Amino acid sequence: IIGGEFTTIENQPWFAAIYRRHRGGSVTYVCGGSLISPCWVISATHCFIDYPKKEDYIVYLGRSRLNSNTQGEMKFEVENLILHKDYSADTLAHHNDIALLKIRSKEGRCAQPSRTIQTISLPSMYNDPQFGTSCEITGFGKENSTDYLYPEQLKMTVVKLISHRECQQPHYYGSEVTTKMLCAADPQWKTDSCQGDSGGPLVCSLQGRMTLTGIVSWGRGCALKDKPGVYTRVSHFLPWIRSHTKE
Repeated sequence: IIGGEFTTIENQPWFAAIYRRHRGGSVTYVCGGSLISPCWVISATHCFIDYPKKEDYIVYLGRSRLNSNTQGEMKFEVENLILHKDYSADTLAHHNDIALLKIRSKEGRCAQPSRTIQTISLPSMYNDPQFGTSCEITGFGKENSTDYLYPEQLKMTVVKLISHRECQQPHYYGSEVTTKMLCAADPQWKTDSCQGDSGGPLVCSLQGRMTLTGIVSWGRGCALKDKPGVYTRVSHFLPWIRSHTKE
């Protein structure tokens, strides 16, 4: 997250921290994710497409810090890694960038709700906030494009939803952005998500209720003028989510 303010996992109880195991013992941060139910973590396919290997992943819930423990955090293994079969990556755009991680503790349990671990509501069929609505994004992504390391503390910022018409303008993204995607940036281009934030949540208050409206997917640079962050439009993938989460 470029700019924005440092936060805790009490303010973003649905945020999951996904890490990948390595040969030797080194664990590195992969992507963010969201807890949509106690045995499911949504996230983006581009995060795992190169290493489809569920045993290599570790998911943390209730964790505020990158490389250190948080009282009340819970560690989970990945029981099932579901990637979207129609996923593809173009010059900049990532299509059908959505994934599901069935989680389970070493005891075989799923997440246990607490003040630091809570689920986020999914949207209704084709029901998104009006364009111009303020929404929040959270993540352990880069603070600056020139950084090679990620911040140690979780961050968050507020961005505004941008219409498909504006985002489809030539100076923006043109025809690269589709209706299955959502743009969203700061009117001053000062804050935005960045590398490392992928898979994280784009949360919008929809009728008094926190809803998971988008998933951090792609963008040209970070906080660049006329180059909004692009998110996977969650409301357009409800049938896919429901079918893979049943049994």
